[PDB]
Amino acid sequence: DKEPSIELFIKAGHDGENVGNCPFCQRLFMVLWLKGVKFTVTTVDMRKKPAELKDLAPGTNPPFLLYNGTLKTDFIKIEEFLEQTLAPPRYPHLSPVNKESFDVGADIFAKFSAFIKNSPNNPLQEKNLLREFKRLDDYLNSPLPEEIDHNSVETITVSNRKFLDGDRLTLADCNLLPKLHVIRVAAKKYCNFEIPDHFTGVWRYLKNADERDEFKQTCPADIEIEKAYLSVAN
Repeated sequence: DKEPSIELFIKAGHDGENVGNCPFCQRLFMVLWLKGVKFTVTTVDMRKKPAELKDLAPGTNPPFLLYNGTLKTDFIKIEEFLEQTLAPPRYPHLSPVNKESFDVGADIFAKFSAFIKNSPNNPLQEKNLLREFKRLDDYLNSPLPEEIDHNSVETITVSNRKFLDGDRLTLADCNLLPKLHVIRVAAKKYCNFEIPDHFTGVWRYLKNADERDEFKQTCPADIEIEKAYLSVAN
């Protein structure tokens, strides 16, 4: 058939130049990249929305998708829609086969959000976050139901999967990786917190991510993330 005209709008951030901090905006950015379809990206300052954003602008939030002249909102509706409209024949299927891959990377941003919100509770929060990281690390270390090798007599079997679900990026990776980036930048900057290196699984996971352009090149500048979280430390 024919090619769709697709435009993705994401928060500009800071001076209206470069891309701003929005994990869900980067997540949609990665999804369209993995699909391989032809699309364009626009950095949009919130104060002066461009002409195309005139009619549907009450308080609508940064991730915007303009598809074939039709505006779309709610990035969750957008994610499945792109997966639905981009069919396996001509485009990949990024949905993960195991639901746990989605579930491990869910509350971690919430546990971080309470942590980075500067507050007296600290060590319980950091331990709360560290437990969430170990759950991610323990899940990443544990082999999936596709790679157990039941006959193996090896005492120790440690998974070597590059990413969350398989050896290919998935929607769970698009959700988790932008959130993980914000966690590292903001926490080290404002809370002097680093993911402990003894968390071999998640540290391995982050290393494979930076080796791929789809994640690293869609990341906002470090300064953009820090400035959004300067206020929350008040």
